[PDB]
Amino acid sequence: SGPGGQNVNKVNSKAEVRFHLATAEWIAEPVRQKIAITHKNKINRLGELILTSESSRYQFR
Amino acid sequence: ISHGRVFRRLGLGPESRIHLLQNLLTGLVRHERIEASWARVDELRGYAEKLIDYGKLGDTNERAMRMADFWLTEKDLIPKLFQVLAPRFQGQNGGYTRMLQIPNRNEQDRAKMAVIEYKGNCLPPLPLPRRDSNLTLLNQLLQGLRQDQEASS
Amino acid sequence: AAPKNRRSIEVNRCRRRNPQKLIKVKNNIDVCPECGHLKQKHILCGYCYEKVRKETAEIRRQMGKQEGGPFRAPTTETVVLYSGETPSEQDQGKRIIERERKRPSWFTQN
RNA sequence: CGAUGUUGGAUCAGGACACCCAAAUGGUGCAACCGCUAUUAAAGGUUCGUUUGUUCAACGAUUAAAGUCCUACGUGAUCUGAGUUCAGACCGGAGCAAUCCAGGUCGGUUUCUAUCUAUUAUAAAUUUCUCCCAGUACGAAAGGACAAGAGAAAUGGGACCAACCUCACAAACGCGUCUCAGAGAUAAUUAAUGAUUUAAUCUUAACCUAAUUAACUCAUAAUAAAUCCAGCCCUAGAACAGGGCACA
RNA sequence: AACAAACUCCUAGCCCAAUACCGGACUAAUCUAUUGAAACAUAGAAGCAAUAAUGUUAAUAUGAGUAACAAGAAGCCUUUCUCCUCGCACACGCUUACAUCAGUAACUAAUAAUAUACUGAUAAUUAACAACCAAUAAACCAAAACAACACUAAAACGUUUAUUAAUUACAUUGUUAACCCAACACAGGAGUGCACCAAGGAAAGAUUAAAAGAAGUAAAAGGAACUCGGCAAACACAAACCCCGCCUGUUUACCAAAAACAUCACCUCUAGCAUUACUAGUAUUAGAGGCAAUGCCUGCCCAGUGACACCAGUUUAACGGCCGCGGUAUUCUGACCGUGCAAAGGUAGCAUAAUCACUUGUUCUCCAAAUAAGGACUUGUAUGAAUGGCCACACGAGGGUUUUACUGUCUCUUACUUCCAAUCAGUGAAAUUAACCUUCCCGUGAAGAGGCGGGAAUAAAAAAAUAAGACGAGAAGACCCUAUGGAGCUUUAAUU
RNA sequence: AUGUAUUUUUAAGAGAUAGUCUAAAAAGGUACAGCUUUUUAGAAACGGAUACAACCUUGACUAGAGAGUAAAAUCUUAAUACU
RNA sequence: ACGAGCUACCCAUGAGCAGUUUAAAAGAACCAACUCAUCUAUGUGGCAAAAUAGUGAGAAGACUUGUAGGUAGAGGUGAAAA
RNA sequence: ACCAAAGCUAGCUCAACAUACUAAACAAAUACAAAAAUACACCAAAAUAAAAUAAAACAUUCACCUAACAUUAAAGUAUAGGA
Ligand SMILES: Nc1nc2c(ncn2[C@@H]2O[C@H](COP(=O)(O)O)[C@@H](O)[C@H]2O)c(=O)[nH]1
Ligand SMILES: [Mg+2]
Ligand SMILES: [Mg+2]
Ligand SMILES: [Mg+2]
Ligand SMILES: [Mg+2]
Ligand SMILES: [Mg+2]
Ligand SMILES: [Mg+2]
Ligand SMILES: [Mg+2]
Ligand SMILES: [Mg+2]
Ligand SMILES: [Mg+2]
Ligand SMILES: [Mg+2]
Ligand SMILES: [Mg+2]
Ligand SMILES: [Mg+2]
Ligand SMILES: [Mg+2]
Ligand SMILES: [Mg+2]
Ligand SMILES: [Mg+2]
Ligand SMILES: [Mg+2]
Ligand SMILES: [Mg+2]
Ligand SMILES: [Mg+2]
Ligand SMILES: [Mg+2]
Ligand SMILES: [Mg+2]
Ligand SMILES: [Mg+2]
Ligand SMILES: [Mg+2]
Ligand SMILES: [Mg+2]
Ligand SMILES: [Mg+2]
Ligand SMILES: [Mg+2]
Ligand SMILES: [Mg+2]
Ligand SMILES: [Mg+2]
Ligand SMILES: [Mg+2]
Ligand SMILES: [Mg+2]
Ligand SMILES: [Mg+2]
Ligand SMILES: [Mg+2]
Ligand SMILES: [Mg+2]
Ligand SMILES: [Mg+2]
Ligand SMILES: [Mg+2]
Ligand SMILES: [Mg+2]
Ligand SMILES: [Mg+2]
Ligand SMILES: [Mg+2]
Ligand SMILES: [Mg+2]
Ligand SMILES: [Mg+2]
Ligand SMILES: [Mg+2]
Ligand SMILES: [Mg+2]
Ligand SMILES: [Mg+2]
Ligand SMILES: [Mg+2]
Ligand SMILES: [Mg+2]
Ligand SMILES: [Mg+2]
Ligand SMILES: [Mg+2]
Ligand SMILES: [Mg+2]
Ligand SMILES: [Mg+2]
Ligand SMILES: [Mg+2]
Ligand SMILES: [Mg+2]
Ligand SMILES: [Mg+2]
Ligand SMILES: [Mg+2]
Ligand SMILES: [Mg+2]
Ligand SMILES: [Mg+2]
Ligand SMILES: [Mg+2]
Ligand SMILES: [Mg+2]
Ligand SMILES: [Mg+2]
Ligand SMILES: [Mg+2]
Ligand SMILES: [Mg+2]
Ligand SMILES: [Mg+2]
Ligand SMILES: [Mg+2]
Ligand SMILES: [Mg+2]
Ligand SMILES: [Mg+2]
Ligand SMILES: [Mg+2]
Ligand SMILES: [Mg+2]
Ligand SMILES: [Mg+2]
Ligand SMILES: [Mg+2]
Ligand SMILES: [Mg+2]
Ligand SMILES: [Mg+2]
Ligand SMILES: [Mg+2]
Ligand SMILES: [Mg+2]
Ligand SMILES: [Mg+2]
Ligand SMILES: [Mg+2]
Ligand SMILES: [Mg+2]
Ligand SMILES: [Mg+2]
Ligand SMILES: [Mg+2]
Ligand SMILES: [Mg+2]
Ligand SMILES: [Mg+2]
Ligand SMILES: [Mg+2]
Ligand SMILES: [Mg+2]
Ligand SMILES: [Mg+2]
Ligand SMILES: [Mg+2]
Ligand SMILES: [Mg+2]
Ligand SMILES: [Mg+2]
Ligand SMILES: [Mg+2]
Ligand SMILES: [Mg+2]
Ligand SMILES: [Mg+2]
Ligand SMILES: [Mg+2]
Ligand SMILES: [Mg+2]
Ligand SMILES: [Mg+2]
Ligand SMILES: [Mg+2]
Ligand SMILES: [Mg+2]
Ligand SMILES: [Mg+2]
Ligand SMILES: [Mg+2]
Ligand SMILES: [Mg+2]
Ligand SMILES: [Mg+2]
Ligand SMILES: [Mg+2]
Ligand SMILES: [Mg+2]
Ligand SMILES: [Mg+2]
Ligand SMILES: [Mg+2]
Ligand SMILES: [Mg+2]
Ligand SMILES: [Mg+2]
Ligand SMILES: [Mg+2]
Ligand SMILES: [Mg+2]
Ligand SMILES: [Mg+2]
Ligand SMILES: [Mg+2]
Ligand SMILES: [Mg+2]
Ligand SMILES: [Mg+2]
Ligand SMILES: [Mg+2]
Ligand SMILES: [Mg+2]
Ligand SMILES: [Mg+2]
Ligand SMILES: [Mg+2]
Ligand SMILES: [Mg+2]
Ligand SMILES: [Mg+2]
Ligand SMILES: [Mg+2]
Ligand SMILES: [Mg+2]
Ligand SMILES: [Mg+2]
Ligand SMILES: [Mg+2]
Ligand SMILES: [Mg+2]
Ligand SMILES: [Mg+2]
Ligand SMILES: [Mg+2]
Ligand SMILES: [Mg+2]
Ligand SMILES: [Mg+2]
Ligand SMILES: [Mg+2]
Ligand SMILES: [Mg+2]
Ligand SMILES: [Mg+2]
Ligand SMILES: [Mg+2]
Ligand SMILES: [Mg+2]
Ligand SMILES: [Mg+2]
Ligand SMILES: [Mg+2]
Ligand SMILES: [Mg+2]
Ligand SMILES: [Zn+2]
Repeated sequence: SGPGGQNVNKVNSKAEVRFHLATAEWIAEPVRQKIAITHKNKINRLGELILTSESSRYQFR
Repeated sequence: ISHGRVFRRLGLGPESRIHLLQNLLTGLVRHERIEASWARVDELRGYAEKLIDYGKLGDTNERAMRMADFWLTEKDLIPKLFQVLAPRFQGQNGGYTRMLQIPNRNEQDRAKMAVIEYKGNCLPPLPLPRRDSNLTLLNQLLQGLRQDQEASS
Repeated sequence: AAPKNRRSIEVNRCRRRNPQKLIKVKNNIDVCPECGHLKQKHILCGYCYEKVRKETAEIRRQMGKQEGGPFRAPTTETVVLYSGETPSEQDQGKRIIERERKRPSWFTQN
């Protein structure tokens, strides 16, 4: 979203990273519980945590 | 889809159509023979047939009284309708009006025109299409058939 | 939408010379046995109808001259006679119109 | 760049299979139900709402399922203009200023009369839910079948007003009513017989084989009697066509 | 083997391709000097040759007989019926378009009939209504609004006295109209006095009643579930919560009516004064400005740049700015301390806001569900106090959110009329057009093919619809870049 | 040396100096491009590679209803027993 | 050089605002004439080079409007929309 | 066969000469709001030419650019020029 004209209209530049927390073995268990407690608003009912990025114009950024 | 429709669209709507038919009926009652467009005369034929039937109900009939009051815009025609047209149409059941297609109007529109006339009027007879005489070849052969059929019984 | 190219005369002729656009010949034309003029088999003769219409116009003009007002319509039957005629017993008691013209051949006493 | 009109939606959707369901199977750490993967199969479907212009996304209720894409990430000479993408104006920041913003807020003209190509209706169904099957098989019990057969519906195709409803025309219409199908054929996968390789082995070895998905064709169903057509009606129709005009 | 070229032989020759640029030989049509006189030769000259400039002018075609336009009915021929109601006159303006007779084959009415709108001839608007229609001094403060008497914004509209005002019929001018300005006999723009008809006119040229479109009416059950939004419509036409502006008002004639401007109020600065503004006024005044009624207030700073002071010094309700680094109470924090720079280090208030991004910040209420709305927490390291900060009544076609009532918005559309539409008659445009005898699939190709290649399809012409394509029509892209091309605006740009 | 006739100066000069692919030597990128930058060579057929710019055959005049040649036209396998 | 007969603002001279609630002619309230143009639908070579229909705001005032005059482009005027 | 096409004329252009240069008509009215016979006034005025262009930009400069001295040479010379 935002003003970019045809560029924003027809360029996929909004990034979203979604991943399950319970089975994420690359994060320590107490850290996983702490994230599940503090960021419960960003976690849906399937346990998948979602983060999104819209600020930068570039998809890689 | 116009299935099962008997009234054609005329004028500016239903009320305007009724008013046009009322004016045509008033003219027909006043003059005993009028001419208009073929569609207008065709639609007016039934109304003129029903007006004579209503007039045959008698003068004292309040329903026919109000019907004539509504339809005959010129009020001097209501006594005419109830004392000339109705009395002279007594033995006839439905042969009150005669409609004939006349040639197209000389104006640039070239409309399909018809003439309607109350039977038994005091006007010159129209050039009605008369059938052939029985002395024709075909009709005489048919008369021979009829004579043979009569002689066979 | 605007046309893409000019249509050639071949296309134009093929379009506007089709039998659908050509005027069809009428085969219901016949001559009137009375006056010999042309008329259609389902349409009244123009000449005879014009005669009848003019006679009706004169008759109506005379019958409206008889009535000096717009709303003065006869309450009885009406009969029209020509010069050299007298009302019969069955024609008396009705409003009468008299014409100086003689009785036409097509108009019957009755 | 002497113009290829640019997101989401409304309508209509065409196609691919790297299949969500529906169908036939293999392996299971498959006893049964839920499951996890693997093969084949695209005739048909793939919901309704709150917030956001939103594609996405979060949530509520369902469903057999709310599939991934291509189609100028379809479709503005069919539509919408909320945002983007002009001119007006604020807030925060930069610049002394004019001004600047992939930083947000309100408001902001969406033209076309179709020249050409193209096109403008034949059918021969699908899927869920209830009763038994049976608390039967399967199991230590909790749990709990498949198949076969009876029905109910829903979607879609084709039709119609006896009644209800819309209905001040005799008609049209849905919210109302009726109907919807047999044979062959196969892909994956099972076994019979049998050599190369005298054992075995379903066979890019033959012979006939049998259990077998969806498609796809065919039975079957519809039209299917040429040269009378002036006028008048029609439940037939833009015009042209088509059906009637002997009962009465 | 064979078949297969601009290659090479054979038979004759006038005996070897081409873009920009260069060279040569001829030549079409004119005028002149000499020949010639059924139209040529030698020479000298040029306004010396057009398949192409969105080329100019004139006529024509396609689109196309297509879009589009009109006259209520009958009748005894201008007499009666059905409907809607912008009519009379004057001022301004147009000039004869007005009236009578005659004609309309054609010219004007966007079509006929005929004629107030075309042609010819002849006449007309007669003043009492209106235009032109005394000066010079003096008495004169006391409003018009039924004006009794009053308010503030202090208000046009008059007589009398005295001096001269030719003096004697009948002067001159505008007097029609269906009309003016809009390219048109245009649904537009038009001042004043009267009444809402006692005066003006006709929505339909004639048929059928297809689709699609516009307008209207009605609707089972539901009652916003449609949509960005309750836009439109509706048997309702109510009550509330926020943001922004106090309020009435003004603005981008022609895409924006607002949260923009102005506004009463509050503050600054600049002026001690006379015959054209300010002003016939004099600091309680008059200009140049900022911000916006009212209520609480407007905290610090002259370090820089301006202005007074012609240097010091004063000014922020002038232009504007109002802090880092590190450790500390018992774990989060830091009341506190050390040190450094400043002109002061952001005070009060409010706060996820119209306030960069993180943001859908966290939490509560509303809903079954909410990135919506409202209330709270709050460093917002980029809030903040007259470029004003906070609340409040009334207010607003401003922008958001709810509660019912309401309904075709929608579930899911349907029926009927009018204008449309199709047929008959009359009149008759436009963008566009290289020529088309103008198919489909795949591949190819200046990288999206009706014209190529390989295959399929293929009697030829109309009429009515739908818009997928002709990278459709319209405007030498307004976005981007270039131009030693412009112009507006601002300055701490360069010459002044 | 040899096989050919070309080369250098004199006097007039304009165009062009905005370029593509193929083969080869390199660099950048991704040992990616119908990519970009340098050097050598070639081409821009009316034949062939179905269509085609650059690939191949071809010292491009005219007439013939003569002939001989050049590049060039369906490219290869689709296979695993060990009692 | 020519343009303020449209429009922006002034200057003279005139004219309009009916009804209703209100001690009120209160920059009050409802709604006419009248003046603007919020929203939508048609129209998009159209009735119209800015319209029609429905619906809206003001409607005793910072209100509309008639006639005559003035301010003219390095400018005029502007309740700033360049 | 319609639509159509072809005339040779009106007249224009460049010069020379030339009297010497605002043609004819002006009965009435004509700068009252022109074609309106007729009343105590005001009448009048001047202050450089600029730029588009060239110098490939543009600031100094840029002939001709509505002012008489003509022709043959000196001569495109001396000079003036961001020289
Ligand atoms: N510079 C240059 N340009 C050429 C040459 N040959 C042809 N051209 C250019 O190529 C274009 C035409 O292509 P061609 O007709 O030669 O195939 C033109 O722009 C022409 O100027 C040449 O030899 N040198
Ligand atoms: Mg947004
Ligand atoms: Mg923006
Ligand atoms: Mg931007
Ligand atoms: Mg992209
Ligand atoms: Mg382009
Ligand atoms: Mg083009
Ligand atoms: Mg183009
Ligand atoms: Mg296109
Ligand atoms: Mg589909
Ligand atoms: Mg598969
Ligand atoms: Mg399945
Ligand atoms: Mg499918
Ligand atoms: Mg596109
Ligand atoms: Mg894309
Ligand atoms: Mg793609
Ligand atoms: Mg698209
Ligand atoms: Mg779109
Ligand atoms: Mg459109
Ligand atoms: Mg399109
Ligand atoms: Mg918008
Ligand atoms: Mg604020
Ligand atoms: Mg912005
Ligand atoms: Mg917006
Ligand atoms: Mg608005
Ligand atoms: Mg068509
Ligand atoms: Mg259309
Ligand atoms: Mg049990
Ligand atoms: Mg079962
Ligand atoms: Mg059904
Ligand atoms: Mg064996
Ligand atoms: Mg076995
Ligand atoms: Mg069959
Ligand atoms: Mg028939
Ligand atoms: Mg050969
Ligand atoms: Mg030879
Ligand atoms: Mg040769
Ligand atoms: Mg010669
Ligand atoms: Mg020439
Ligand atoms: Mg020519
Ligand atoms: Mg040309
Ligand atoms: Mg034509
Ligand atoms: Mg057409
Ligand atoms: Mg039409
Ligand atoms: Mg009419
Ligand atoms: Mg005129
Ligand atoms: Mg005419
Ligand atoms: Mg006349
Ligand atoms: Mg008069
Ligand atoms: Mg009609
Ligand atoms: Mg009509
Ligand atoms: Mg319709
Ligand atoms: Mg409708
Ligand atoms: Mg209704
Ligand atoms: Mg309803
Ligand atoms: Mg909703
Ligand atoms: Mg929805
Ligand atoms: Mg509304
Ligand atoms: Mg409401
Ligand atoms: Mg309400
Ligand atoms: Mg808010
Ligand atoms: Mg306001
Ligand atoms: Mg107040
Ligand atoms: Mg103003
Ligand atoms: Mg305005
Ligand atoms: Mg505007
Ligand atoms: Mg407003
Ligand atoms: Mg507006
Ligand atoms: Mg303000
Ligand atoms: Mg104070
Ligand atoms: Mg304040
Ligand atoms: Mg302060
Ligand atoms: Mg200072
Ligand atoms: Mg100081
Ligand atoms: Mg607070
Ligand atoms: Mg606040
Ligand atoms: Mg608040
Ligand atoms: Mg923010
Ligand atoms: Mg919102
Ligand atoms: Mg909502
Ligand atoms: Mg919220
Ligand atoms: Mg809040
Ligand atoms: Mg700040
Ligand atoms: Mg601020
Ligand atoms: Mg300040
Ligand atoms: Mg302000
Ligand atoms: Mg408002
Ligand atoms: Mg409000
Ligand atoms: Mg207002
Ligand atoms: Mg209905
Ligand atoms: Mg016609
Ligand atoms: Mg053209
Ligand atoms: Mg063809
Ligand atoms: Mg080519
Ligand atoms: Mg091209
Ligand atoms: Mg292709
Ligand atoms: Mg082909
Ligand atoms: Mg071919
Ligand atoms: Mg084939
Ligand atoms: Mg199309
Ligand atoms: Mg083409
Ligand atoms: Mg185009
Ligand atoms: Mg261009
Ligand atoms: Mg543009
Ligand atoms: Mg630009
Ligand atoms: Mg350059
Ligand atoms: Mg320049
Ligand atoms: Mg310049
Ligand atoms: Mg300077
Ligand atoms: Mg050179
Ligand atoms: Mg160059
Ligand atoms: Mg390249
Ligand atoms: Mg080379
Ligand atoms: Mg070829
Ligand atoms: Mg060669
Ligand atoms: Mg003036
Ligand atoms: Mg004026
Ligand atoms: Mg009043
Ligand atoms: Mg008021
Ligand atoms: Mg309106
Ligand atoms: Mg309405
Ligand atoms: Mg109001
Ligand atoms: Mg009000
Ligand atoms: Mg200037
Ligand atoms: Mg100015
Ligand atoms: Mg501004
Ligand atoms: Mg601006
Ligand atoms: Mg220059
Ligand atoms: Mg140059
Ligand atoms: Mg320049
Ligand atoms: Mg000069
Ligand atoms: Mg010097
Ligand atoms: Zn006859």
